[PDB]
Formats: sequence, C-alpha cells, structure tokens
Amino acid sequence: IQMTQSPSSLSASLGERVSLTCRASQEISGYLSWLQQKPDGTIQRLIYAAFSLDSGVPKRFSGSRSGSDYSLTISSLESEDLAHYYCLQYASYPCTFGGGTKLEI
Amino acid sequence: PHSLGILHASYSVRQILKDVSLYVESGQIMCILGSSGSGKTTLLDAMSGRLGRAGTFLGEVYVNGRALRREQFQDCFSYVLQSDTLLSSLTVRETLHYTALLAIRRGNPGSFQKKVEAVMAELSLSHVADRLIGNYSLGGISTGERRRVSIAAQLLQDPKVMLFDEPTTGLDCMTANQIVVLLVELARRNRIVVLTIHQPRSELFQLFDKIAILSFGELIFCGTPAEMLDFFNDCGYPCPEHSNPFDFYMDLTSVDTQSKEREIETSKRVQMIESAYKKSAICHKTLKNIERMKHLKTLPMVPFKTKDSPGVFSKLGVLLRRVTRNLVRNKLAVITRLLQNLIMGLFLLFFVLRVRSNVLKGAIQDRVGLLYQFVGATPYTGMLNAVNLFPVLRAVSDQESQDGLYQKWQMMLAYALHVLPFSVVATMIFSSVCYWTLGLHPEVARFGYFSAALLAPHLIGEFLTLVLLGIVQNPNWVNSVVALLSIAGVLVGSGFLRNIQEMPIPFKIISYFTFQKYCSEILVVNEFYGLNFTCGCAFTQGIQFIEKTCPGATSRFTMNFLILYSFIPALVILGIVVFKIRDHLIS
Amino acid sequence: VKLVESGGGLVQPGGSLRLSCATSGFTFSEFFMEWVRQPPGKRLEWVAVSRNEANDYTTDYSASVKGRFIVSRDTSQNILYLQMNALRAEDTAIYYCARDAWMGFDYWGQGTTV
Amino acid sequence: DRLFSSESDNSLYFTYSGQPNTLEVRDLNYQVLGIQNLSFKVRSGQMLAIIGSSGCGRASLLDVITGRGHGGKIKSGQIWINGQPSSPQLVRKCVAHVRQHNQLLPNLTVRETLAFIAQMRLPRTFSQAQRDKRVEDVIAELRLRQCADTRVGNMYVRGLSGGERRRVSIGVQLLWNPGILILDEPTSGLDSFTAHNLVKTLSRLAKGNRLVLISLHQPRSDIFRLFDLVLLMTSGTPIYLGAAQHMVQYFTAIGYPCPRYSNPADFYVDLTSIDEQELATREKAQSLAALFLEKVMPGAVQQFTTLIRRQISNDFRDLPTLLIHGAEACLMSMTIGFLYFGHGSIQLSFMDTAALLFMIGALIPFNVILDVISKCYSERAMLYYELEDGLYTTGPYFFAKILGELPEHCAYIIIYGMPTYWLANLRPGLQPFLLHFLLVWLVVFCCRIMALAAAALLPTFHMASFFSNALYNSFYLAGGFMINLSSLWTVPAWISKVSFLRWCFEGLMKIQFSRRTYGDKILSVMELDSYPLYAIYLIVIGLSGGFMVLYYVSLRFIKQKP
Repeated sequence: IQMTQSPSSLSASLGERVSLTCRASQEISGYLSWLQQKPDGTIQRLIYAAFSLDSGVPKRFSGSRSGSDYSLTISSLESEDLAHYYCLQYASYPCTFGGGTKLEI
Repeated sequence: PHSLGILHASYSVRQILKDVSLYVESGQIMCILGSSGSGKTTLLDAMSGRLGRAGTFLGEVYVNGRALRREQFQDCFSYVLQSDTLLSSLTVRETLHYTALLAIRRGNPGSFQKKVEAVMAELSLSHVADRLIGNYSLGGISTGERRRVSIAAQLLQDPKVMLFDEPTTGLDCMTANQIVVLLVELARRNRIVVLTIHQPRSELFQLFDKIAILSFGELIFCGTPAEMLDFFNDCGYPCPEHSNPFDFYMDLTSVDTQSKEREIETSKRVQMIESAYKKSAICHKTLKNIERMKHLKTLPMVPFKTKDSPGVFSKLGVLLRRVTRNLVRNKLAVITRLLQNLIMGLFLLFFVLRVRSNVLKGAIQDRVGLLYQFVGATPYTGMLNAVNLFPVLRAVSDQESQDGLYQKWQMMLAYALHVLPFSVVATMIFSSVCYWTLGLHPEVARFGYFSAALLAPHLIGEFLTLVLLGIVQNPNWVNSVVALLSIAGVLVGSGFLRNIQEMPIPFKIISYFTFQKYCSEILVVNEFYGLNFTCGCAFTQGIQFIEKTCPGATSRFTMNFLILYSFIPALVILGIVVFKIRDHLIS
Repeated sequence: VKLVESGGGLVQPGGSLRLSCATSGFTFSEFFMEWVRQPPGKRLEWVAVSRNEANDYTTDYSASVKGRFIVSRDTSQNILYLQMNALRAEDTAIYYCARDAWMGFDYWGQGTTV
Repeated sequence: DRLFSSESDNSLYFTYSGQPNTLEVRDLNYQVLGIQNLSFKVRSGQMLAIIGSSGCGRASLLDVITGRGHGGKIKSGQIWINGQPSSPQLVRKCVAHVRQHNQLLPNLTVRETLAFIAQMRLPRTFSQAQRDKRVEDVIAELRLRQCADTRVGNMYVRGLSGGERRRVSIGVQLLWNPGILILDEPTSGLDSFTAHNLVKTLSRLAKGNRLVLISLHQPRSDIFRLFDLVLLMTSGTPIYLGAAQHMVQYFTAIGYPCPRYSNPADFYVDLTSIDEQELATREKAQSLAALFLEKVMPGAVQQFTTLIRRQISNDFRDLPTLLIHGAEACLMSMTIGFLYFGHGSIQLSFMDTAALLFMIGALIPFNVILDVISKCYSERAMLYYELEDGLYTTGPYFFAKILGELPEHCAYIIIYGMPTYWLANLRPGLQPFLLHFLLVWLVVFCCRIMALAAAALLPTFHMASFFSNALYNSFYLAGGFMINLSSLWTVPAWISKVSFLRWCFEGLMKIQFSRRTYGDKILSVMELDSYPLYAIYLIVIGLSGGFMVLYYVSLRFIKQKP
C-alpha cells in the first residue's frame, strides 16, 4: 500500500487553517496515523486511527475522512508548528509511510 | 478408429474461451481440470452444441476428418448432466424402455427389450432392473446406481462421443472411483469420453490417457500424464513426493484473487507456463495430428445417433403413459389429488354443517359464504397440486429436451391429459360427499351443474399455475402469485361482496376477464332459483336476490357455462407458448 | 515512556555496528520493539521488529535487510540491540526506535546518525 | 509451500493468558459410525486435525466431544477437560465451537457485530475502552483490518469474501478469549489459497497457547502438510494418532508404504475404507486399529438493549425487504380503496361496507403470516446457535424481538391504513378514524404474535406455515360475516370467541354503524351488539397476551433446531 501525501510543501501564516491530504492505494478502514518530526529530530505521534488524539496533544489538531482521502486539519497555527508530517497505515503488512509534508510558517 | 478434433475454439458472448485446441481418439478418455472461472462447462456446452445460441462460437470441430457444422453437434455428441433428474416412482427397466421408445422407433417391443437388457448388462444394472428408483436416503437405489441409470439412458441412443459434466461431484470417494473406472471401461470399449472433474483423487492420475487444464478459457496443458510430469519438471516445478500431483498442478496454474500483487504474480506464472507449453512439442504434435486427420480421407463416416425421433403423437402418447405410471405408483400423490377438495369440504362442513332455508338470519349469508369459499378454494387446491407434482416433471422435461427426445409443450400437454381425469374424479367425489350433506337445493340436475361449475375453476387454476411454473422457476413465488390472483379474482369478479352493478368502470372491465364472475353467476342461478325464503327479511324469494346480484344471469346461464369451459383451451395454448419461450430463455 | 537511541558513528562499508535503544517508563516484556530508519532525502522506512514475550522474542526483518541485520533485546536491562552487518553501502539513515507498529507508531525516540 | 502468499505477518496480537488447557478422552465408545475405543490427549499449543470419517451420522465427532449430538447419547467412556469431567457448564465456559454454517447478519459491518458480540460476552466490569481494545485485538489477530468497515453480507449481497466471513465467525467465537477452540470444516467451500491462509491462521492461533481442533473430511496436500497433530478415523475407529509428517513413516514401518505421487491422507483413507467384501475390509481396519493400540454479567437489561439495537440496525438497513413490504401494503391499500370507492354518485350500501370492513380485517393476515414466518425461519438457526453458546437465556430476547419488530409493524400499519379510510369514504371524523387505526394495529399485532408462536412451536417451515394457514382459516370461517356467527353449535362458537378476526369485524361494525345509520337497530338485527367497544379492545389485548405467553413458553421449552 503506497501512501501519497499532498502537498509536498506548504507555507502559511500564524492563525491560518492548514489541511494536509493523504491518500491510500487500498482500503485501510480508518487505520491511519499522523507523525510530527520536529526539526530537532524527535518525532511524536499526534493523531492515531485518523480520528482520535494522543495524550498531551493540543485540541487544534483534528482528523477527517472524505471517501478515500484522509485530511489532517490544523486550526490556529502557532510558531511550534514548523515540522514535518508523515501519514502512515498499519492495517496491512508491511506498515508503509507517506511522502511527507514540510510545514513552514 | 474415431477421432475428435477441436481447433482454435473461442466463445466470446466476455471471451470465455481463448484458442482451445484438443484432440481425442477412440479408446482414450480425456479429463479436464480448472478453477471456478476456468470455463470448462462452457467448453462442454459448445462441444455438445447447446449454449451456442447465446453467444457466437468460433473454431472448427473435426470428427473423423469431416467438419461438423453448428447443427450437427446434438446429433453426434452426447451430454450427461450433473443434476440427475429421474422419476422416483419408476423402475430402471421401465425408464430405459420409455427412453428407447422416445429415442428409437423400430417396431415390436422385443428389439427394445433386447436393447435395454444389453445396455443394462453393459453397465451391470441387472440386479436393480426391477427396483424403484426412489431416494437414496429413503430406501431406493444409491447415487452411483442413479448415475449408472443416467449413463444407460444416454447410451441407449448408441453414441460414440460422450461428454460428462462433473460426474464425480456430490458422491463419496468409493462411488466416484467406481464411476471413474466405469467411464474408463466405456472409453476403452471403442468410444470417446471427455469428462470434467472438480478435484480428483490421487489414484485417478494414472487412469486417464489425456489430462487438460483450463484457466480463464486458456489451454494451459493437454497431453499424457507421463508427458505432463515431464513438461512440469522441465518447466522448473518438480512435483514433490506425496503431494497429489492433481492438486499441485491445479494450484500451480491458478489465480489467487486475494490481493493486488498475488493476483499479478499468479497471472504472470500462468502466462509463463502457457508460453512454455505453446513452444513445446506436445502442442505441435497435436496440431500435426489434427492436420493429418483433416486431410487423410481414410477414416470411416461420422458416427451419428441410431435413429431420429418418432412422430409427435407417438411421443405424446409415450409421455402420457409415462406420467400416468409415475402418478399411479405414488400413493401420496394420488391421495392428495383425490382428497384435497374432500378435506376442504369437510373443513367447511365442520363450520356450516347446514343451511337454515326457513329462517332469514343467515340463510343467504351461509349460501354466499359457501359459494365464495368454494370459488376461492378450488383454484387454490389446483395450484397446490400443480406446485407439488409438476416441478419434478418440469425438471425432467428440461433435462431430456436438450437431447432431442421430445419438446416441453408435449410434456405439458401430457400432464394436462393425465391430470384431467384425476381432477374430475376428485371434484365428483367431493361434490357427492358435500353437496348432499349441506342440503343445498337437493336435486340431480342442480347436483350435476354444481359439480361442473366447481370442476371447471379447478382445472382453470391448475392450468394457470402450470403456465406460471413454466414461466417462473421458483415454486414458492408461483404459489404466492397464484394465491394473490385467486384472491383478487374471487374478490372483484364475484358479485357476492361488491355488487358489480355499482363497482367502478376499470374493475367492471377487469371482472369480465375473470372466471370467478361466471362461476358466481352460475352458482347463484343454480342455487337461488327454485327455493323460497321466510323470515318467520329484505327479500322473500330467491329470484329477487338473483336480480339483485346478477340480473341477466338466468338467461345467460348456458353462455356462462360455455365461457367457463372455453377458458380451459386458451390456458393450454398460452402454456404451450410459454414453454416454447422457456425452451429458448434458458439455453 | 522514554526512548533513547545510541551507537551512531563513522563506519566503513562492509563493517559492523550495534545500536542501543534504552527503554524506560513501561514494561519491556509486553510491548513490541521496532526499528525505523530515515534516509537523508527519502521517507520513513521500517527496518525490523522484535516481538514481545508472547511470541518467544521472535524477530522479523524487511525485504531489504533480511539476512544482514540482527535485532535482539536484553530483558535484564530493558535495552534493545540492533546488530548491523555489511552497512554503509546504502543503509545510512537516522534510525529511530519505535514501540508499537500495529497499534500506531507512538512514543518515538531521538534517532542517531549511522 | 512456495506457491502461496508469503508476505504476511507472523506476529501474535491476541494470545491466551492463563493456565494451559487440556483435553483427554479415554476409551470413548459412541452408539448410533460406531466409534470404538477412541482415546487421545492434546494440550495447549497443538493443532489436532481429525481426518477421515470424522462423523457418526448427523453429528460429527467434535459435537460428541463437546457433549452435543442429534443422534444417540448413550456413552461408554470418559471425557476430561482441564482435569475435570465433562459437563455442559464446563464446555460452555471453556470450550468454543465454530460451526460449519455461519450465523452473521448481512446488514451489519464487521466492527459492529464484533462490538455487539463483545458487549454480550464480556462482563459488566469491563469499561467501553477495554471492549474496544479487545475488538481491535481480535481484528488485528485475524488480519481483518482492511475489511473492518465493509459489510459481512451473505449471498445475493455484496458483503465480503468467504474466507473473510469465516474469519469474522472465528473472531466472534474468539472474542471472550477461549482456552479451547473447535471448528467443524473451516475450509469448506473456500478457494485453495484461501483454505491455505485459513489453515495458517488457525495454526498461528493454536501457537498462542491455545488448543485448536479441526475436522476435515478430504484435506488437500498443502493443508495436510501444515498439520501439527493428525487423527485418522475410519468408520469410527482410530487408525493413527500423532504427527502428520510421521504418518508415512509409521505406515511404512507397519508394512504399508505410500506410493510416489499420491496424497498420504487420501491413500490411507481409501486403503481401509469400508466397502462378502464388507467383512473382508472390516478386519483390515480392525487389524490396524489393534496394531496402533499395542504400540502406544452483564445482565438482562444490557443484553436486551444490545439485542434490540442489533435488530434495529439490521432491519433499518435492509432496503429491498422494506421496499417489497411497502409495495405490497400500498398495492393492497389501493386495491381495497378503488374496489370499494365510495366517492361519486352511487354511495356504498350496508352490505358493501360490511364486506369492505371484513376484507380490511381478514386480508392482511395472509401476508403478515408469510412475512413473519419467513423472517423467523431465516434466523432460527442463528438464534439456536446463540442460545446454545450461552449469551442470553431467551428471557430478554422475547422483548427484544417484540420491540424490534414493533416499529416496522407500526409503519406497515400506517401504510396499510392511510389510503384506505379516505378512499372508501367511511365515517368522517378523527375519533372513529383513530379507533379504526388502533383496532387494526392491535389485530395485526395479535396475528404477528400468533405467527411468531407458530414459527417457534414447529421446527419445519412447511409444517409451521400449514399450521398457521389452518389457524387463519379457522379464524376466518369463525368470523361474523361468513357463517352469520349464529349457526355455530359448540366448537365454532368457542372458536369465534377466541377469533381476533371476528372481534375486529365486530369492532369495525360498532365503530362505523353506531348512531350513523341512514341507530343501534342495524346491530340489533345482527349479532354484533353483545359486547361494547372497550370490551372488544380488552379481549383483543388478552388474546395478544395469551399468544405472547405461548410464544415465550415455546421459546423457553422447545428447542429451535434448524
């Protein structure tokens, strides 16, 4: 299963509503995760199962699904959002990742 | 010796067969394996010449050097189905004699009996020659014996090229092995046998002379089992020890439709095996043998069947005698046929039990209720009988009409002819038991008129249910539709509960095409004519109620009887047409 | 939960290296242990997996490192080990230490440059 | 082994945590084929595959081991489960059974039915998060994550594949974490690759500290190659018991070599298969049999809520059935309205209105009986299996079925009664219309309950339909419109006294003809003035309650065998 993430790069201002699109080649039935790789190197999971949120994650991150397109919506973007985002699937072996999206303020 | 040759066979109407090339000779038996969507049944139907009307079939079929056309397939190729639809209340000898009479026409029954005895001795059926078929679980003959009887009935026409559609599916291991050995012997007795097996055993590998594998209509391999092992070892897939080479070579040439990559891998492997087979010497030798047989002109003439079908009247009489013997030998069938109306009348008598013709509280009410119940129950009983006894004969006719024995409309006509007297006797005894006990205008002429007016709708409903069974496969749907139609007819056409002189125009027009209206008019004229009423009270006589329900029915009594009795042949003709469409909408 | 990666450095092609993943804050004997690498200009790629005690500590590798990489775990100190052989050809990455893959990649580590 | 799919995950996500379960059978001798001196012992972590004649008629060997059985019951041996004697409570608490025929609702998805089974299986102490985690673990263990949202529809419905249906059934039977798993013909009707994948999944499940028993009549070569332990059964007696790979070496050591290019299972089955020839082949199987021996929570309210929710979710998603029901109801209503059309120059007479009311009362029970019997017999087997599994004690199931069928019944009543009272130009007003609607609703509900009771009382579909039609005809003839309700001596009078059709006709007559005659004289000349309207309503309610009691007793005492 190939995970195509769009767009490859995104630039927005503080407070803008950012939405990242991830498409799966097959049906994962909502088994999708969103990773945030900070510029320092430490990665942290923000949204699992494409709908729920992890502990300590701000409520600004939300996950939605429209047909076969999963969307990660970030409202009220702050300065701590400059990082890379990778969508992955864990419904079929092996677990594949996405192309990635560099979100810069 | 004979030889069958298939060259570049293809069946599109979505490309079910792609370049099928087979070549069988006399004394050899060829087995064909494949997956669910392999298309071996389509190949067998194209060889037998049955499914050729649905879609175009390319390629040539050479037999003994002569190319058979699209119409000579049913005259040289025999086809044994898998349903195995046989009459339970019939012996093996009688069934084979009826089959020989429907197929061959020679003369005195001595030659037919000799042929039946020889065919039974060929398949070792003499020990069950005088036994009813019945059911294998109810004490009759086993499934293998039923398959042997079917093979005997197919061999009665003396074929030379036989086709079998999964003869081992549905049986146990020992019976399947016995059937395989029997087919091998039949092929070795100067004949050609081409059968298909879903999943053979391990001991059936060295018994066949040629083994074919089909995958989505593409011929993967066709040759000797030893040559099969040699080719599969040269291709780089040696058969492991204790691996059932049949299942191994079936899984090696299969398509795994589970994921998006395994399917592509299996398709690539199948294509590689097919390309390696097309370049092998086995296919080249097969093509060379086909081309040599095509341009040899030394083999004998094409072996056709033994004789043509006899006249239509002879076949109709044979089918009538067959269905009569099948009905008489089944006690339950005739018991229900003769007692359904009797139980219905007894159930009505348990409630009514009398008509008080000297009180005006429920006299007209009881009479109207009894007439309504009769008119609504007689077609129901006819439909019950039809749904209970026809589907087996319908399946037998559908199985035996594709071989060129007879037509389905002849079977329907024979069924009608054999159902006429039993229904007549049932209605007569029911009326003799219930008409006099209820005390409904005791008289002989009224008794006969009531008997006729209750016998006609029974036959009408039975023939309507016959038509619907000929046009609809599911018997429960036919039952429900006939029940709804009978309810609607007895509710609209009958002037008991609607007063037709007041109903709207569309319903008034619909009521003219229903037999319930004429039945109710006849019953009213026969009942409320020669008796008076007393309340001790709208009315005082019966003529007033007659004029209220149906005014001009007294002068049209005979016309209503004529229409009721003429409604029968129209339904028979409609059923003939329905069957002449059914024999075209299935194949 | 806390993951600390170590053991990265400069190695020659065809040599041998061993990475160390320290675990703290959770039971090391009931959760999986996964190695995820990241090329300098590509996406994330799962490398190997070391199952829990219920699977008898069995291991599994991807189709690209099957035969050259050996992953193991020490239950006495709760430290994951990844023995890499015939490396530096194209396996230079930022290898990370993950906890669970079937239940979503959660609680990632810091990663080290190999 | 290289021709099948190999890019799978060999991880175990849902294992059995606890003491290893055992199963020891000692000299089992079944009677009415002919099991003689059966003895084996398996532990957790082994997969026992019973090949050959694994049946004794209508019941398989695993049904005898679990204590079930359709045929005989007289035993002659002992069965030890986890060191304890066999008992229905023990086999219900520890042993899980996966039948050959699946019992899954087509209108439900995998996740929904798995959550329902987990809620009906797990105790009330487990929170919702624990149930969700258990469902996710069951889904991940059987690799059902790519189809967790697709429906599990049966034939004539899209649904999913057959192997996925078998996996969903295994997950349903595995949600409560059983110690011993038992499946009857799991690879029946599946593809070769699908059967191989299912056998691999069952082996992985058995490897996770579990005991899995499999019955297979004719196993293939690739399926027999994956067997851990095998038990050859021919005509009830055991021939071999041990490793599958060592069967050939054992038969060769006892003087029966397997030929090259021949499956071992089929060869050893047809070598000792029972056929003057029957006695010759019987001693051969007896010789090998003797040779083998010498060498060796949550509660009633929660269950009711879960059942009614599952029934509502399954019924409100079946669009074709609801469409056919609405079409039949609309057709009947239009026919009744246009046949007795009262608007125009000629108005309806007295007898015409009486016949109209009688038809309105007595025409719907036919279709009602048909639909209810069909719906009951389409899930009788599932209900029997769920009752034998031990989820609910058929107490709350009655109320669940009633309150799940009530909305569809009310919608059908609305559709059948709306275009019927206005087209016939009956008594105008709101109170008479509401009374007619309520009476029709109560009568159709009573008929529905009678149909449910007749379906639960008789095991045969045709026999139940015949009994329902007989009762319907007895209630139809007993009505006050056909036989005048006065020409009844002793039996038809008492039949009419308990006939809901007669009470419906009398109620409709008293509603339409009271003080609206063109007076009470029209009912005084008839026999429909001896019971007031509220008395008729109370009698209908009492008949409904009696039919409900009969249906409950039949559900509690009579087994709903398929």
